[PDB]
Amino acid sequence: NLPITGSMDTAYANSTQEETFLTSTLCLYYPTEAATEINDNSWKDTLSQLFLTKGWPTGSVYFKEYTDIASFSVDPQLYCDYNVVLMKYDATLQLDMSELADLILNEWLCNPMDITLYYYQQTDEANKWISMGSSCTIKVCPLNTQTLGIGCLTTDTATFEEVATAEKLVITDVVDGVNHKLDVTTATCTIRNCKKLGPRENVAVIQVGGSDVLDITADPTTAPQTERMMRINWKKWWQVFYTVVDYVNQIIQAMSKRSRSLNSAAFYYRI
Amino acid sequence: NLPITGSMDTAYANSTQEETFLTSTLCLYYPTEAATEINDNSWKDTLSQLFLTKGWPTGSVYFKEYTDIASFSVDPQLYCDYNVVLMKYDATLQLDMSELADLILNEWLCNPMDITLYYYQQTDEANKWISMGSSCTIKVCPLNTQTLGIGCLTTDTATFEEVATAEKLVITDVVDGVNHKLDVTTATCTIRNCKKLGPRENVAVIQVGGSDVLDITADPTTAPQTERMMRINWKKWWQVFYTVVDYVNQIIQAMSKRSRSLNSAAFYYRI
Amino acid sequence: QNYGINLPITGSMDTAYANSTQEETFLTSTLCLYYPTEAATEINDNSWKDTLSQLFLTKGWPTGSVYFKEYTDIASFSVDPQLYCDYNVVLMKYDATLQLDMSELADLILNEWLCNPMDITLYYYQQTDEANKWISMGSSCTIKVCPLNTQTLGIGCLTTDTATFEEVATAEKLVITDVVDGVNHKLDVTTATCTIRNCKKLGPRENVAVIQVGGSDVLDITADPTTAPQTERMMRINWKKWWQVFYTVVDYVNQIIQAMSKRSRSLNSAAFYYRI
Amino acid sequence: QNYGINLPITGSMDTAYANSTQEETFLTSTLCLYYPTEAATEINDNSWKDTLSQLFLTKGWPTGSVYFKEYTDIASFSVDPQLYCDYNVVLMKYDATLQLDMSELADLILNEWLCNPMDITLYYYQQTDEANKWISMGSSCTIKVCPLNTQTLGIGCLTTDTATFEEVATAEKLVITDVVDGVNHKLDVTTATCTIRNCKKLGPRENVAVIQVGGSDVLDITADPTTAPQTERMMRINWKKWWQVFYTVVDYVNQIIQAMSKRSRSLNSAAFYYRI
Ligand SMILES: *[C@@H]1O[C@H](CO)[C@@H](O)[C@H](O)[C@H]1NC(C)=O
Ligand SMILES: *[C@@H]1O[C@H](CO)[C@@H](O)[C@H](O)[C@H]1NC(C)=O
Ligand SMILES: *[C@@H]1O[C@H](CO)[C@@H](O)[C@H](O)[C@H]1NC(C)=O
Ligand SMILES: *[C@@H]1O[C@H](CO)[C@@H](O)[C@H](O)[C@H]1NC(C)=O
Ligand SMILES: [Ca+2]
Ligand SMILES: [Ca+2]
Ligand SMILES: [Ca+2]
Ligand SMILES: [Ca+2]
Ligand SMILES: [Ca+2]
Ligand SMILES: [Ca+2]
Ligand SMILES: [Ca+2]
Ligand SMILES: [Ca+2]
Ligand SMILES: [Ca+2]
Ligand SMILES: [Ca+2]
Ligand SMILES: [Ca+2]
Ligand SMILES: [Ca+2]
Ligand SMILES: [Ca+2]
Ligand SMILES: [Ca+2]
Ligand SMILES: [Ca+2]
Ligand SMILES: [Ca+2]
Repeated sequence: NLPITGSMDTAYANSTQEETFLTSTLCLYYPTEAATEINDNSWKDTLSQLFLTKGWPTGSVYFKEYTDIASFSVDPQLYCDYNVVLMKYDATLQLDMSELADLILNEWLCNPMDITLYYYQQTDEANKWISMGSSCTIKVCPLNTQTLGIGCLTTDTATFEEVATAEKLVITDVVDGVNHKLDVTTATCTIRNCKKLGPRENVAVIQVGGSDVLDITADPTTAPQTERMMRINWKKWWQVFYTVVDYVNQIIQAMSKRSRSLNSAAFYYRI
Repeated sequence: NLPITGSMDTAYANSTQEETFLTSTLCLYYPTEAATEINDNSWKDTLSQLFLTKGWPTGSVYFKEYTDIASFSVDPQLYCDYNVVLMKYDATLQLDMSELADLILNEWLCNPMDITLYYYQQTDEANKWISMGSSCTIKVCPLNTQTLGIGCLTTDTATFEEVATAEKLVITDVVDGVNHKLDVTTATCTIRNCKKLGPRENVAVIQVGGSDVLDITADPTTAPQTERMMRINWKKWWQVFYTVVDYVNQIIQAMSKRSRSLNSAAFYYRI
Repeated sequence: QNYGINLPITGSMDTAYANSTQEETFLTSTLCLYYPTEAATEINDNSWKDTLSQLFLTKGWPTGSVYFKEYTDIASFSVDPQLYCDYNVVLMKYDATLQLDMSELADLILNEWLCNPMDITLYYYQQTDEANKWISMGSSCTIKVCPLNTQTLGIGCLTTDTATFEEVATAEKLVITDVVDGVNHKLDVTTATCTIRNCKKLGPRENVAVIQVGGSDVLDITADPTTAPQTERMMRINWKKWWQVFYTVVDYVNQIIQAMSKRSRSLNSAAFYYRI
Repeated sequence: QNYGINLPITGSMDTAYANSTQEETFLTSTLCLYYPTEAATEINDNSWKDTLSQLFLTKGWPTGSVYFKEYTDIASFSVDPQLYCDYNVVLMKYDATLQLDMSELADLILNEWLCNPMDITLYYYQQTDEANKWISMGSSCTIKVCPLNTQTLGIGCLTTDTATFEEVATAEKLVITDVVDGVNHKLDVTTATCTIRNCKKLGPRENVAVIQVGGSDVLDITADPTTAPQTERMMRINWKKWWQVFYTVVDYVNQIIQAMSKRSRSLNSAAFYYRI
């Protein structure tokens, strides 16, 4: 990172939309019920040809399927340069979907949390505990300077306070500056101490149906809808995919290249 | 592609090896027999830890396994920024080793061929026909200027001249300027008309045991033996992997980034 | 010398060349020929060494300067090879199945080494630099290594269970183990059957020339995968009979020793310098 | 850096004296004690080596720097001794019946020897100068010699008949033969149980000291009758208990090392002269 000096009289360059469409890849994540309703084995080819009409080279649009929001929330691996997640809306899962967005619309720096030997705390409002697995049931016992527990006994987990049960993904936020003993099913869950660095610009979430319920910020005073959080009413999935294809330029305009240099181990679908 | 003007007094920068390892990744391709002899369920983990001692961050080194040279030759996909292929030497598979090395050490620009409709010819010395699949059998019938076979009958394919039998990968080089009718088992193998653009500088091949027998150029008058074609003597595979880990600095020094802009969206690892 | 080793030597680029010292070199030097037992078997003669001495005399050597050290095979000769003469010419026989052993022997005798004892039963060992290796030789040498970590715990192997260690050498007369540098390794070796030393490669030998009889260029005297230097002291010939090989060696001894340099023979005959 | 050349070194007669290097020498060097088995039996303590190491530590030697090597007796030790430490001290018990054997042992280890092979079958051998000797080692060395004349016929001997050869060694573990220089000799040696080498005495071996435990001064490391030099590395002590001997060795180790110098042939400056 170096200072960048620019002249306000500089001329705008031509549109780079065609070049980025040519040199980038698009990943679409949709629920399995979409494929079920569409009921066509060649719909991937059809959408690829339509995207080609929109400018994307054949083979650069990758279609990925997930069973549901809860299943997809277990270590979501976003591959392409541009990722669009068609997330079905369920009034009962408002938190979970929000968490999923909170997981994929932001960059997270995470380190392992070996709870069974160590005591942990959250240093600042950017710190959270992200737990992912088949079943994440997390109980918390706040502690104090004398190392005793408040309304909890370290020797009896039954007295721990319940913050998660049977979760595929959950973001736990506790009071900062306080040590907590943790009890999570390590067999079916992995908990990580994470810091949200900032927005993840290459991931857009399109909520299919419902209303604006997403809250990607733990602060109760903010519920910001960024340009990467779209929301479309629906009755047929074919119309949903047609509107995704037709307004692909608008969707990618709302997104930007990831720009982060990572330390992780994930594959990517790039050109 | 613009001219670059440089001064012969510009100060050398510091070593980029540390940041290169922290920002790049290493795919190591080994045969199945290597894992069989190692006889450990966690040799990947210890090799990754040793690589970390050598500088690479955890999860950056990828370990891919192939049954043998023939099977690996069937459309090999190279994922990491730096690819090292440990190829065992067999005195009876020199041409197959050479063809694999040619395919993965050079950059190729390929287009499909329709052998059942049109006749084909090779324009210049860089033009070849690469056929790969489960079983490639290619027979050729050179035609004269009256589109009539020479020493072959266009109607009868039994008179055709056999250039490949049951191969999994074969690079066919015929006389340039002559139209050839091709009889290829398209049901089990695909043939593509390709041009050699240049070297793939991100792929190194380490020949385990044997002699210098590789020939990555069809010209009889050249056997280059470039700096990306190493050879070692061995008795045990653990020694081979320890040598690869210890001298990974030299291996990566012998390689450079791919530098080619691709029109194809494939699966890669990139940190 | 020592007190003037770090002193410059200045030469003028017009100093007249001295005459040939080849004749005076042969009259004050000793030549050692190392050949396999099968060479003597195929020759099938008892006075052949005397005839070779007389032929070398025809080539300018005094009687008493050429010596012939027979060795059974490469593997046995690889156990503490001893270099006796001013000039050593080792006739190695090529076998496709013993490429690594040939390379290890050439590495041992074509280079200077500085070795120290390794009491592998008490301490763990590292390899500090790319010039550091572990050279082990004996009747039979099986080496098992367990890399440790910063906490001194084995990686991929239990520090207490040798069965989990990693095999890098099985029943070796000679083996040069190269491990990842900077990592502590617990070792277990058949100490009864072989000795293992921590060795450092100082540089070439310059008085040992290895002639490979038959085969292709397969020797690799450097552990670095991206280098296979073919120095002027590692020669290769094609053969159908051993008398022709010996006649070639005698007739081109001028060329063979022009490719070697005197002053490199150590007081000891060992292929390595040793410090305890 | 300039290894093959002897460059003069100039020094001013008034520069300074650097500080004592004894402490650093003891910290970065290794000491080896060679003693007879009967010493160990008389001491009759299992942990005595540990006690001696502790006592040396009191004198500034880091633990593990001092080594103790056992040898059965003078004759057995004389068979190809291998002194590998930086500093070597050999406690040699005096036997009035083994005066020449002790002299030969000391001459072998207190001097520097450059040895070439000898093939008694092929060649007849001369000794060129006063520094040329024939050193033979083995389980049993029996050397008989027939001096020839200018016509290659024996003098007081027949080359074909070894029974007439003049015996100069019988069942020796080590023997240094000195014969008349400039005379070709035919040698009969028990090659099965003995190897003979044509050796040149280059000079003193600085880093080897011999402490004679017992009788008067009898060692003669010089083949010349007119001189029997007693160098500062040839110590002599009167004894009644081996514990007393070892305590004397430990207490005066400063003086013992002061009487010795780093082996000139074993440090980098010796590179491309003979060894390292
Ligand atoms: C930009 O668009 C204009 C308008 O057609 C065209 O003339 C020009 O070549 C394009 N490229 C650049 C680099 O300005
Ligand atoms: C480069 O290395 C030098 C010396 O190793 C050091 O002073 C300097 O800070 C390093 N970084 C840069 C950017 O020059
Ligand atoms: C060197 O060779 C030349 C010509 O063969 C001869 O005249 C001369 O005496 C020789 N010796 C020396 C010391 O130059
Ligand atoms: C040498 O000895 C003197 C006097 O004891 C001391 O002051 C000095 O630090 C020592 N070291 C050097 C390098 O002179
Ligand atoms: Ca949840
Ligand atoms: Ca409670
Ligand atoms: Ca908090
Ligand atoms: Ca909020
Ligand atoms: Ca093939
Ligand atoms: Ca035909
Ligand atoms: Ca062609
Ligand atoms: Ca070629
Ligand atoms: Ca070997
Ligand atoms: Ca293991
Ligand atoms: Ca190493
Ligand atoms: Ca090499
Ligand atoms: Ca007689
Ligand atoms: Ca004797
Ligand atoms: Ca004499
Ligand atoms: Ca004397």
